Amino acid sequence: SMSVKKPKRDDSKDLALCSMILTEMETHEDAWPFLLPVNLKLVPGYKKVIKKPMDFSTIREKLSSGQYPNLETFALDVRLVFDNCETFNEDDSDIGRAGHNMRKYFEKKWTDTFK
Ligand SMILES: CC(=O)N1CCN(c2ccc(O)cc2)CC1
Repeated sequence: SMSVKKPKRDDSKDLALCSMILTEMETHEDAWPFLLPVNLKLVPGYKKVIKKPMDFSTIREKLSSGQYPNLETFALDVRLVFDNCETFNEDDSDIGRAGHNMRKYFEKKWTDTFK
């Protein structure tokens, strides 16, 4: 509260560390469904069903231009990629399995880097 500060966690390297994690996810062999925005004109259902599309290239642009206020907003967008993937794809499909694999991959890098 006013004039009562909790001790300050060091956040000076967050930007660099999120960029590294993003690079590792970009180069994972199962990243291909998530590298670019889904083509809303060519994929039936997607525009109407998925209220907030997100993909790795859009995350990269936002990180490179100061559009994440902090750590957690970056993590919310990464998770959104995988939450959208589960909404639109069967668990037993290549894309569905790619999604589950990439989420598991991210969450371990996230824990090891920050927790
Ligand atoms: C990431 C994701 O959920 N998808 C769903 C469907 N997909 C697709 C693309 C082209 C096409 O002709 C038919 C399906 C794009 C990726």
